[PDB]
Amino acid sequence: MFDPAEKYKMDHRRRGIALIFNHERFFWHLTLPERRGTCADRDNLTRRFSDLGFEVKCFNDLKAEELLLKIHEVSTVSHADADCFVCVFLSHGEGNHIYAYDAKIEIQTLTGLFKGDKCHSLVGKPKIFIIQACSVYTLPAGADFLMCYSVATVNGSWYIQDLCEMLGKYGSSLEFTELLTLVNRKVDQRRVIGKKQVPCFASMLTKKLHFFPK
Amino acid sequence: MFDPAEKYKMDHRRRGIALIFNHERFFWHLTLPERRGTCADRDNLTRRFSDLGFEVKCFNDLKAEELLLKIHEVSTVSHADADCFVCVFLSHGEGNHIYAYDAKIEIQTLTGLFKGDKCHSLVGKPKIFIIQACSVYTLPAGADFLMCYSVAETVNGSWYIQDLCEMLGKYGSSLEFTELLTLVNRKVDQRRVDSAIGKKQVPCFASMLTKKLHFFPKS
Repeated sequence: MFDPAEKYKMDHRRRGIALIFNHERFFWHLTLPERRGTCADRDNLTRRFSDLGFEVKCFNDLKAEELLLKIHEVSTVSHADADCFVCVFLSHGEGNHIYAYDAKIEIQTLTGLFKGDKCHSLVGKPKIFIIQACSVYTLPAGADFLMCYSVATVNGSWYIQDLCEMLGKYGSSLEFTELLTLVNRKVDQRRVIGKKQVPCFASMLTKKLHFFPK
Repeated sequence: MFDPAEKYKMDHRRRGIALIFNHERFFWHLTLPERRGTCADRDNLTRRFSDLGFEVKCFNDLKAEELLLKIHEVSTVSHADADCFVCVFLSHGEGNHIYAYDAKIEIQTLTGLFKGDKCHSLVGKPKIFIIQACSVYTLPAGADFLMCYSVAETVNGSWYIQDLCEMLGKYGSSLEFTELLTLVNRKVDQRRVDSAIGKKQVPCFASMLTKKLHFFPKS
């Protein structure tokens, strides 16, 4: 017995936490340019994920310690009565690293916290990570992981604007990878096509993912 | 005007070439173990992609030169009357490298040949690469690229290919391709009974696709 149309069980009490790390300015000695319009991206995502029923928790220009303290805190909270988990990073990113205010951090250090072993209450539930960071990327940490990459302007970046537009229009009906595929096309249209690098998503998901209204 | 249900145009004369590089034995001084049952995987994929209408071209234990000559040859052929392109690598793989018989080759060197600039007759058409090679992977080369990874952790073949081919045989001619690939992720996840599932690394796919992809029978 095997069902091709089988969806994730999305009928828990809460949808889950939408965690957002927004980085605009950086420690001087890192020599990293200010990221104009990330607050626009952050507000845009908050809006969209809230209408999808997420509990959006925002954090601005956190230092490496404070960031690590918060994700671990979130990973050790009970998600038993939650559908899924969403984490977003809006910063600079070199290779397999994301940048905090003062230093860089390996992505798999962050995503590894939500693996089946460490985060039991999220086993079998979608774990979505969105990485908006300027050809390398780190492979999803395990089953039911979904990595979304921007693969990189005062109103925000193309990826987030186009993601949020689709999230706002189709988020509560379409299958999530369908919607993400649509973003790939929207960003491809900006080139005024289908010749250069667009946004990307790596899926270790095992079922269909929908965000039908609760 | 924007269509969420829009599919790739899959009504060209031919489906396209399914290119398979099967590596079983390796040059001695590479110190790489023989890959038992890759010929089983190779035969399995040939079977499946043929029923899907692909022109399957197989190459066994090719050396770095011969491999590079063939992919370039395939990339410079006209795909104007083709739906899409499929390339499969069955070998050992360290980081962003795949192994030929004698040496390793960067994946993006291979996939870069089918980018919009170099391969004009495949612009806007799906370019599917399947990598069966023992957490790093190289990002898809551009729009309409789809990378499929085994993420390996057995004489009839490997779990990934068996499970992929089973799904290809059962749902290949009807389901959307990423749907089907998602199903493979679940099938490989079930294998862990030696028990709790959905805890460890499963197979993966990175999609730069821009439309829905179906392999409906050509009539």
